[PDB]
Amino acid sequence: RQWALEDFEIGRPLGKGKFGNVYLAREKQSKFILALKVLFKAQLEKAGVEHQLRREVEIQSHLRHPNILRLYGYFHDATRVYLILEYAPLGTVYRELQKLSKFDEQRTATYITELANALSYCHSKRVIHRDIKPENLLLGSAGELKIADTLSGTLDYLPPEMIEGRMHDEKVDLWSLGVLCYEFLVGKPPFEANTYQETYKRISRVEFTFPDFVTEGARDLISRLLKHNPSQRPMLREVLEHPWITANSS
Ligand SMILES: COCCOc1ccc(Nc2ncc(Cl)c(NC3CC3)n2)cc1
Repeated sequence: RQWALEDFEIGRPLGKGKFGNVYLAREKQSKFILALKVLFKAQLEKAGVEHQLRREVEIQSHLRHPNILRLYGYFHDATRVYLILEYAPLGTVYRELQKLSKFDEQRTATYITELANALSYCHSKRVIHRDIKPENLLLGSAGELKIADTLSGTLDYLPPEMIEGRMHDEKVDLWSLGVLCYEFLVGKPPFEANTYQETYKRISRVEFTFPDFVTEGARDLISRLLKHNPSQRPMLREVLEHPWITANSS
């Protein structure tokens, strides 16, 4: 079964995004509340992402999980493309991260625990994320996490394998998991530069430092999650189980 724009009431705008926007919405028959993404053809077919759209849509469509934002369906109108998403009633993780300095140890750890379950499961559907970052980590009405998937974007997030030219198997997500578990605890991603240029130089060689206020326990996890050669990085089992993790993961 498919859908149409008239089926929904286009309420208030949630985020003034990239390819268009995302709005609050409700299906009339069902009275079901959700988020709706209006993005134009004339937008994606004008950087080239025309195919790579309908691509990851289905990649997502068959997928279901509690720390993964569901897609409920999709469709197109006169001009544009529409994405019928889960609604995450507590906004972006970013929204929270800015409004606070950083996250307290307990909170960070639970956000990582959840991101494991969701990737550990996601690694068994033969799907990898590249750029999972907190512009798109959302919170459910119970306050817990929900992933919502030379010039490109900031790359504080992509591993050295994604920019040296090397191969990128399924242990990408461990890099990202470290980078984030850092950001959550420190305030900035650990490869912040004001030029793309150092950022590149600083990732390839793994160049970062920890403020005083970081437990040796965190530095321990982060350190062994941020390794140049993907080989030496743990399976996501070792992670969920890691000492510092399960000490304060609510
Ligand atoms: C003081 O600021 C008020 C907070 O405003 C909110 C913004 C966003 C949500 N949740 C939300 N749910 C689902 C999606 Cl798909 C989505 N998309 C995000 C925009 C990319 N955002 C809730 C509240």
